Amino acid sequence: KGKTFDFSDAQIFGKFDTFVRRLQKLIEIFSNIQQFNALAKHNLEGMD
Amino acid sequence: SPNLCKSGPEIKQTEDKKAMEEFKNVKIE
Repeated sequence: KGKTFDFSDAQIFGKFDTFVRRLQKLIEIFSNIQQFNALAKHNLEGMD
Repeated sequence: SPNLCKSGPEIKQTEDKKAMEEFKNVKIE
């Protein structure tokens, strides 16, 4: 707004995007692991 | 007579079984 003379285009293609996707994978993997633990404890009388 | 008793799990594991039924309630939830 005060420096419209020059711009630096969005260079958002860094390692942080890939590894934040990695962390999303970890989040979903482990949350579904969580829910499946209890659900398997509900499903099959053979818990072990 | 073959279905008389199992003699190991019924006797002292029965309180544990009632606790397990309460666990099945926590499971229902």
